[PDB]
Amino acid sequence: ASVAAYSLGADLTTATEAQVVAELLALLDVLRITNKKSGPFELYISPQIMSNWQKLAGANTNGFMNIMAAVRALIPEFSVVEADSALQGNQVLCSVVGTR
Amino acid sequence: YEAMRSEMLPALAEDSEEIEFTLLDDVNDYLWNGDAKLKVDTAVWGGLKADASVAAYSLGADLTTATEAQVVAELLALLDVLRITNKKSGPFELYISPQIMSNWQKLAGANTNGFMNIMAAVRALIPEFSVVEADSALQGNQVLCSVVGTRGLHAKIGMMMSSYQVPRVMHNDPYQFVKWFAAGFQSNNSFSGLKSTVYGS
Amino acid sequence: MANSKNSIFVGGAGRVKQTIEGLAQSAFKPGQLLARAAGDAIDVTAKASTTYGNEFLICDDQPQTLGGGTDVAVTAGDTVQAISVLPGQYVLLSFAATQNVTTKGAAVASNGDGNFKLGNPATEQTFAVTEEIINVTTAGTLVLCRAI
Amino acid sequence: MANSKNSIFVGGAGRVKQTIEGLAQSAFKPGQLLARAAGDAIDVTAKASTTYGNEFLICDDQPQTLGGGTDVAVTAGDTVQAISVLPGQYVLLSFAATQNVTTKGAAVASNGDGNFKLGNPATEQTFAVTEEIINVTTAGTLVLCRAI
Amino acid sequence: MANSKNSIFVGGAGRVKQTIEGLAQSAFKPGQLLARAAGDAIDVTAKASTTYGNEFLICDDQPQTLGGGTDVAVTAGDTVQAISVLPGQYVLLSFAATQNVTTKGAAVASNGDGNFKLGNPATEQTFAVTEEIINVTTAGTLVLCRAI
Amino acid sequence: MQRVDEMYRLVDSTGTGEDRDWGNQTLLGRLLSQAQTVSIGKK
Repeated sequence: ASVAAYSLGADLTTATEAQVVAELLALLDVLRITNKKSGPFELYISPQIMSNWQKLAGANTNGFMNIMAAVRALIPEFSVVEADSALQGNQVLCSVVGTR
Repeated sequence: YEAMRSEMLPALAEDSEEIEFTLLDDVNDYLWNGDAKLKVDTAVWGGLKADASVAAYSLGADLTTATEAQVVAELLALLDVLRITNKKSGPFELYISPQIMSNWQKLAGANTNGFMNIMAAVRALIPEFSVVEADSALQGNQVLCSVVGTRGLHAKIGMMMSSYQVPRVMHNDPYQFVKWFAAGFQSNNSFSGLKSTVYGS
Repeated sequence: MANSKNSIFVGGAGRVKQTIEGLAQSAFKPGQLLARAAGDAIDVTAKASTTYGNEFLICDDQPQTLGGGTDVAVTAGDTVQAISVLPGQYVLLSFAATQNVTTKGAAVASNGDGNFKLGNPATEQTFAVTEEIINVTTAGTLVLCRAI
Repeated sequence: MANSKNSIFVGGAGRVKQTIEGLAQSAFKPGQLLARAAGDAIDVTAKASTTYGNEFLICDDQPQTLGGGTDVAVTAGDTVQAISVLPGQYVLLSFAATQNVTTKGAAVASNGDGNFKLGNPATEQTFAVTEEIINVTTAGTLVLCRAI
Repeated sequence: MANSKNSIFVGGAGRVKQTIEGLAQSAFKPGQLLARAAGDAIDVTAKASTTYGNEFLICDDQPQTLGGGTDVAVTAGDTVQAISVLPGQYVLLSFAATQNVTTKGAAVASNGDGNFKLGNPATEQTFAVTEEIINVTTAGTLVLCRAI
Repeated sequence: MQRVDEMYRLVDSTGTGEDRDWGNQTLLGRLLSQAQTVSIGKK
């Protein structure tokens, strides 16, 4: 009951490169808007998700870019984006670390 | 308070900074909703969303669910109640609901040179907007565009925010402190009725 | 005139007044009985004389820098600065016509028109107590009274 | 006696009293109910017990440098320094005979002779509220009461 | 909530309160009407609504360093710090259910259960006067009122 | 230095405060920084 529960709408294992950032900001806005917290938030993802985020983006044709490298340039308040094996499937977790 | 001088718990500096915040949030509510109490001759204020000195413009498309194309098609129809039917000029300034600054950070879909968001697309196509920011007083589908400065929306401070302590006479007089403040707001007009602020829906 | 009556709150040199702001509805004269209504507007009372529980709320004179005196009526539809009277203060009331004040200490009731009168203190609410021996004949004269 | 009763106004360490001067008509004792009359003279009230609208006006003890105490009667035909009691102060009243004060907080009415009594607060004006549990038998004893 | 209601005595920046200590008999909530009884104990009033002469005695919130707030009930059989209300102060009362406050300035009577209500000021003692336009439905809500 | 019925715990209070909002007073922070100061009494 000390953890904010937020239900995802789109499956992050089969979605494109546009529905990821459109449903990653809807997760971060349960910390900036309806809970008033600040500071550099962090994101931890299942390895089955991060393997999906290495495909070709498609929405950028100037070279070849990853969906992983899409969210690094769009949302820079994510200080550390890495993976964790404790999640299996379509589930993520974003929070603050430190004494606050 | 003599006991909490022994536990060293502050309990005053944690309340001198909790009125000084709350003072500047019922000044802010007077600007955004207005009071019908305070009228001298005809100088009511009414609020930034109900005044007769503020141009009312109804939005057609919901800016929380629309695409990228319907945003700029219905943001220029808001700005043209300041350049066309009200003849105002100068750098305009726009203030954004927090749900709308969310949706203006998604993927563009039009650019393919790299990755860019909607907020960097609006700030490069319509260079009249000098400053785009957010403001928590807009909760849903509502925006506001206007001019700031002495020619537009401006404020006049009567007395700056000051604080003092009611002095203690006896030995058991309770501790008391008072903070007070005085200022007023006005949006610029002209004699036919040409306004300088637009409140969206 | 040795008894200058150009301030409606003359009640001691250390006692400050309690002010109730609000909007106007009519153009009343300072020193009359008021009653707050719906919204945030004040006007004359227009209640019965034999009704208790009313608050001692008189109309203060307006500021000097707004065209205010002890005989200048207020402007309608604006902010009227009033006075709630604590027990133990002297204030200048405004009596009705055809009544003489003989003894210092009679009971001061309230007439239905917004003025005061000397009534029997058994069927009406006693607001104040007389403090000046004068005889009035024109309705709207200022008589000193202590609010206890 | 741990409760020394040699000052009729004992009502706080920061509250000053309100004084009503005037002339005498009789020789009353300090702590009795007064009523101002025609001219500028004060005496005992001699009104009915069931009459409202009376002002709380008790007789202060005279100064020490004029032969004044809490039992020395005043000299007739002179300046009697009295006290108008604001609500929220403690004063030493003077009760009548054959009544005991059991609970702190009963209603204090006014007898017709210038003394006080415990009456039913439905047909008489309530002046004060008891603040001391004692039993009196001789008319003219000082009992502490709060004026609210 | 712009109207924070976490202190039961909000009545000016220069007016101090008058405190009546005493013992408890029950566990009442702060902001209810009290009445002192035999011995030196305080509890809820439980008198009739149509009885005059009662003292304005409400229950102050307990200190912060004893587990006290505006909703924490008092502990029975202990020292309850209360408030005697002078006329001309604002205090947070506690109303009963199913009554709406429309106009600033209505009469505040006393219900028999220790809460307050809007009654007709012709058969009950008027304690205070409303100062906030809200509608209450649950018994035990704090409404700002001026004690005159 | 503590009641022995309650020794299992520790107290490290220090408040830590409360933070306001996203975009709380952005407009009013710009108006009150460009404001003209007049004398008090001028209503």
